[PDB]
Amino acid sequence: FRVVPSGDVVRFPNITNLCPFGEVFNATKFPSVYAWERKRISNCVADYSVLYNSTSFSTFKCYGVSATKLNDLCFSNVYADSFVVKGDDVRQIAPGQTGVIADYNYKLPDDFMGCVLAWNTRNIDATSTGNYNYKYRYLRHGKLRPFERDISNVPFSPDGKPCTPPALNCYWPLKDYGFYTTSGIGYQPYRVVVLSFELLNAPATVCGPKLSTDLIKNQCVNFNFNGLTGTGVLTPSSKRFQPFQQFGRDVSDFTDSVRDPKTSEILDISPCSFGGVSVITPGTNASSE
Amino acid sequence: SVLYNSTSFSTFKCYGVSATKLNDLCFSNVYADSFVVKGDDVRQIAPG
Amino acid sequence: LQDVVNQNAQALNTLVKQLSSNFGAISSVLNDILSRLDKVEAEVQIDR
Amino acid sequence: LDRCTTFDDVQAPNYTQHTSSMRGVYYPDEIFRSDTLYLTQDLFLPFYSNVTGFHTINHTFDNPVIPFKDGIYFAATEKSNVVRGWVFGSTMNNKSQSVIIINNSTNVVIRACNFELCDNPFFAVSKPMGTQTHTMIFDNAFNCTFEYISDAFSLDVSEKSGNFKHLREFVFKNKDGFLYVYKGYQPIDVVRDLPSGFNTLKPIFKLPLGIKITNFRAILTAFLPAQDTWGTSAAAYFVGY
Ligand SMILES: *[C@@H]1O[C@H](CO[C@@H]2O[C@@H](C)[C@@H](O)[C@@H](O)[C@@H]2O)[C@@H](O[C@@H]2O[C@H](CO)[C@@H](O[C@@H]3O[C@H](CO[C@H]4O[C@H](CO)[C@@H](O)[C@H](O)[C@@H]4O)[C@@H](O)[C@H](O)[C@@H]3O)[C@H](O)[C@H]2NC(C)=O)[C@H](O)[C@H]1NC(C)=O
Ligand SMILES: *[C@@H]1O[C@H](CO[C@@H]2O[C@@H](C)[C@@H](O)[C@@H](O)[C@@H]2O)[C@@H](O[C@@H]2O[C@H](CO)[C@@H](O[C@@H]3O[C@H](CO[C@H]4O[C@H](CO)[C@@H](O)[C@H](O)[C@@H]4O)[C@@H](O)[C@H](O)[C@@H]3O)[C@H](O)[C@H]2NC(C)=O)[C@H](O)[C@H]1NC(C)=O
Ligand SMILES: *[C@@H]1O[C@H](CO[C@@H]2O[C@@H](C)[C@@H](O)[C@@H](O)[C@@H]2O)[C@@H](O[C@@H]2O[C@H](CO)[C@@H](O[C@@H]3O[C@H](CO)[C@@H](O)[C@H](O)[C@@H]3O)[C@H](O)[C@H]2NC(C)=O)[C@H](O)[C@H]1NC(C)=O
Ligand SMILES: *[C@@H]1O[C@H](CO[C@@H]2O[C@@H](C)[C@@H](O)[C@@H](O)[C@@H]2O)[C@@H](O[C@@H]2O[C@H](CO)[C@@H](O[C@@H]3O[C@H](CO)[C@@H](O)[C@H](O)[C@@H]3O)[C@H](O)[C@H]2NC(C)=O)[C@H](O)[C@H]1NC(C)=O
Ligand SMILES: *[C@@H]1O[C@H](CO)[C@@H](O[C@@H]2O[C@H](CO)[C@@H](O[C@@H]3O[C@H](CO)[C@@H](O)[C@H](O)[C@@H]3O)[C@H](O)[C@H]2NC(C)=O)[C@H](O)[C@H]1NC(C)=O
Ligand SMILES: *[C@@H]1O[C@H](CO)[C@@H](O[C@@H]2O[C@H](CO)[C@@H](O[C@@H]3O[C@H](CO)[C@@H](O)[C@H](O)[C@@H]3O)[C@H](O)[C@H]2NC(C)=O)[C@H](O)[C@H]1NC(C)=O
Ligand SMILES: *[C@@H]1O[C@H](CO[C@@H]2O[C@@H](C)[C@@H](O)[C@@H](O)[C@@H]2O)[C@@H](O[C@@H]2O[C@H](CO)[C@@H](O)[C@H](O)[C@H]2NC(C)=O)[C@H](O)[C@H]1NC(C)=O
Ligand SMILES: *[C@@H]1O[C@H](CO[C@@H]2O[C@@H](C)[C@@H](O)[C@@H](O)[C@@H]2O)[C@@H](O[C@@H]2O[C@H](CO)[C@@H](O)[C@H](O)[C@H]2NC(C)=O)[C@H](O)[C@H]1NC(C)=O
Ligand SMILES: *[C@@H]1O[C@H](CO)[C@@H](O[C@@H]2O[C@H](CO)[C@@H](O)[C@H](O)[C@H]2NC(C)=O)[C@H](O)[C@H]1NC(C)=O
Ligand SMILES: *[C@@H]1O[C@H](CO)[C@@H](O[C@@H]2O[C@H](CO)[C@@H](O)[C@H](O)[C@H]2NC(C)=O)[C@H](O)[C@H]1NC(C)=O
Ligand SMILES: CCCCC/C=C\C/C=C\CCCCCCCC(=O)O
Ligand SMILES: *[C@@H]1O[C@H](CO)[C@@H](O)[C@H](O)[C@H]1NC(C)=O
Repeated sequence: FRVVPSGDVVRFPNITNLCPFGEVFNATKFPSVYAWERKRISNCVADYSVLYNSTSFSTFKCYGVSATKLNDLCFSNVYADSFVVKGDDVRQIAPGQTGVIADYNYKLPDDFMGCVLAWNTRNIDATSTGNYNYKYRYLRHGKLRPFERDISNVPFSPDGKPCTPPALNCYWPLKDYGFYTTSGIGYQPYRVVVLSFELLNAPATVCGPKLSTDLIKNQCVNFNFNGLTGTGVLTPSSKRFQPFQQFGRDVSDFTDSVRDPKTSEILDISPCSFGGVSVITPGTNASSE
Repeated sequence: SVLYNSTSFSTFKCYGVSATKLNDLCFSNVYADSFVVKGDDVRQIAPG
Repeated sequence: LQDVVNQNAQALNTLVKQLSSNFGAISSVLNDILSRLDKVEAEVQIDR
Repeated sequence: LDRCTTFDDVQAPNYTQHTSSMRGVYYPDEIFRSDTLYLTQDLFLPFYSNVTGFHTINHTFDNPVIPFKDGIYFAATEKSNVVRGWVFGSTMNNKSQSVIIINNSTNVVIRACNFELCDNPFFAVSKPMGTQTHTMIFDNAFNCTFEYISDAFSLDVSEKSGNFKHLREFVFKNKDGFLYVYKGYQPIDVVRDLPSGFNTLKPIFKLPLGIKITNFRAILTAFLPAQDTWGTSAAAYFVGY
């Protein structure tokens, strides 16, 4: 027996502030890649269309989610990583890459979930005489693990023993970018922001722009809870979730329980179709009843 | 890695092997082909 | 007779429990896949 | 003192051997489940594993540098709040970044910096007055990248007599630039051992430090009767891999 939904329910958390797009993408100063910086994002609305009037990105790529779904989701643990690299090095900020940047400065995990954005900043980061304030590491003993930082400055020796700079076979491990106004595109400065998050597994405080509706219970409806969409019937539940739990699953891995993001009440979710049906006929050429 | 101090590549793509495994392997019959093209033609050096 | 009854019940319950297998997809939950991915990308996982 | 200090005469530590017993289980994810069995592979403490025990009593003050390997289970049996926190790092000096996680009797403080760590970090408590006097964890700090301070509270620092009453259990993991911390608590009335039993731990911290962790050290409390004299009180803690 088949039942079709007759309602729509959208429940998102109470959020009023816009996400700090200006403070992140329009900051006055950016760090060096070897000392990349991490910031936490929470309790804001991710309405990125506001950037359409002021910003333009040469690189934008997402992993683990489709770019056309971003407006309908909520994001759990949102971090933004900022740094500056060379034009030729932007290709190295991606899973499964090799090179100096990917090996010794900044690495992404194999199962990365998030987005990478990069844009050219020759006007503000390059000078006619040359800007040398940005640096990167080019000598190290072993490669970096994902999302690992190394800001030490110790003389490097291939033998891997303590050293003194002026001595032979002794090198300072950091090197300077040289950014000139007349450089080719491959040697121009680029600002890079990497956003990382998790989806549909835990509480979230960062959500896209969507109108939240009222709760309909004891009825077959379409529902969207913090970006998880489905069809079913919602009923009050006797389960008791922990503060760090948002969803509940049964033995078949079907999401069967959910906490309401606005009232915090637990609700059970049940399918709409249920029941066996049989048809008895005397034969079509005898009758159509 | 000795190239990290002097060279910079705008295009680098590998087929049949992962870039992160290169340091662990040995290679059987190694040939290098060199030539010069236009900037717009670099995209044409790829299978298919 | 008890063995017959138990065998039938176990077969049905195993069928129900096998719904949590990934089968090489990113997830075994249809709603999660249809909430994260667009039609083209979701089709591959759903086919698996 | 206001600078790093080393206790004059301290007995060398001979680490004791014990076994865990179905200890160190934690919630693997954030999904709710009930009345079921769930099979999962993860970094766990195998049942009946060998664990190493360190003690503070008389002139014994055990706080060496212990390797981290792939994460640890850390248990503390105490009655007067002797163990106060940990320092995690790689070189344990100012040549690399380290993270300090402490409870200083008023707040919980987590700080990642280039610390000039003292080889003998401790809190100071006066036996007669029974109040916290000095903090001597580090001499200098710079290039700080992460900081967190909790809400204020009050902690009973005074010494106590009797049997160990509190067992506090922690699990520490390091993955993809995150330090995972799980916590659990249990009342006890043991004399001297690691109690046997079962108790699940809950997630309390996922710190985005992005540092390399290979060594760690415990931060203890010294009950000095007066200046130039140091006292230890009684407490124990155990480590497993
Ligand atoms: C999207 O952004 C545009 C452009 O914003 C401006 O330019 C960018 C680069 C930044 O510097 C911003 O700070 C600037 O505001 C916005 O349009 C502008 O809006 C402002 C504020 O209302 C307008 O400024 C007023 O415009 C009137 C006079 O305009 C006349 O003269 C100007 C030359 O000065 C000429 O460009 C314009 O066509 C008119 O002929 C008047 O009320 C007052 O004096 C003041 O100057 C400004 O004119 C707008 N510019 C344009 C090109 O329309 C949008 O508001 C913004 N959109 C959203 C949705 O936020
Ligand atoms: C990686 O490559 C760098 C740079 O190599 C130099 O530049 C490139 C473009 C080529 O032209 C190379 O041939 C050049 O050597 C190497 O660092 C350089 O090493 C050389 C050799 O030891 C250094 O030359 C010596 O440096 C001393 C004086 O330096 C002082 O003055 C210079 C003025 O330019 C200044 O840059 C520097 O900071 C000092 O103030 C002295 O012993 C002697 O006279 C001689 O000049 C040179 O200084 C180094 N350059 C830099 C920028 O550090 C690395 O050795 C190489 N690494 C590895 C691992 O091979
Ligand atoms: C980092 O910290 C060290 C001190 O740390 C100690 O030594 C390390 C090598 C490790 O073994 C650590 O575990 C250990 O705690 C600082 O070393 C400092 O060096 C300077 C000289 O470069 C010393 O200056 C001298 O200090 C005394 C002052 O009375 C006199 O000998 C001299 O007059 C002179 O001033 C300084 O004492 C020394 N500090 C010590 C030994 O504690 C190092 O400077 C520091 N680095 C940074 C960047 O802060
Ligand atoms: C437990 O630790 C807290 C937190 O203090 C932090 O950790 C300490 C170990 C030191 O490194 C502190 O610098 C660090 O902030 C202590 O409470 C905090 O104490 C600090 C001073 O140490 C207070 O900051 C000062 O406050 C006023 C201005 O507001 C001025 O005196 C100074 O300019 C300075 O800013 C701080 O407000 C206070 N609380 C918080 C929430 O930061 C606490 O005292 C300590 N307890 C014990 C028993 O040691
Ligand atoms: C980690 O800490 C170290 C040590 O404090 C920092 O290095 C120090 O950085 C300062 C600021 O750039 C340097 O001072 C500057 O040096 C030159 C002149 O010598 C010039 O740029 C400025 O006028 C200013 O004086 C300082 O020399 C340097 N110290 C050492 C020993 O190298 C380092 O920046 C910190 N790292 C991070 C990632 O924050
Ligand atoms: C429980 O017992 C096991 C052995 O049954 C202990 O593991 C052993 O720990 C020692 C000391 O760390 C290891 O030796 C050291 O290992 C590395 C090189 O592998 C390095 O630090 C030193 O050079 C030294 O060789 C030893 O390999 C290791 N054995 C095994 C089989 O893992 C374990 O530490 C004990 N548990 C506790 C909590 O002490
Ligand atoms: C999230 O917000 C809801 C709705 O708040 C009300 O409506 C908003 C549009 C705005 O006008 C608010 O000021 C209103 O209060 C909260 O639901 C209310 O909760 C209060 C708690 O005292 C209760 O008295 C009201 O009856 C609730 N309103 C409705 C319509 O049910 C909800 O508490 C907020 N959740 C969190 C976690 O803050
Ligand atoms: C690539 O070679 C050029 C020059 O070509 C020859 O090879 C050099 C290694 C060196 O022997 C040159 O004299 C040869 O002509 C190098 O560029 C020049 O290198 C010389 C070295 O003596 C130096 O004096 C010049 O200043 C360099 N000129 C420029 C414009 O950089 C270049 O360094 C070689 N690249 C590498 C990675 O070794
Ligand atoms: C980023 O912030 C800077 C600094 O506020 C903005 O630069 C201003 O640009 C306007 C014209 O658009 C000038 O009149 C101002 O003098 C500039 N500076 C300040 C301090 O007002 C810049 O527009 C911002 N970028 C975006 C995309 O919003
Ligand atoms: C720690 O110090 C205590 C005393 O404070 C020691 O206990 C005494 O030990 C001696 C020597 O064996 C006995 O003769 C006494 O009877 C003990 N006194 C008490 C009150 O028990 C203890 O041995 C020291 N060592 C340890 C490991 O605790
Ligand atoms: C002269 C050619 C030598 C033959 C090479 C042999 C086998 C193939 C394996 C590795 C080649 C690596 C190519 C250079 C990578 C530079 C990476 C970067 O700078 O981003
Ligand atoms: C070392 O072992 C002895 C017994 O062999 C024990 O009495 C002593 O307490 C141990 N060390 C310390 C520091 O307690």
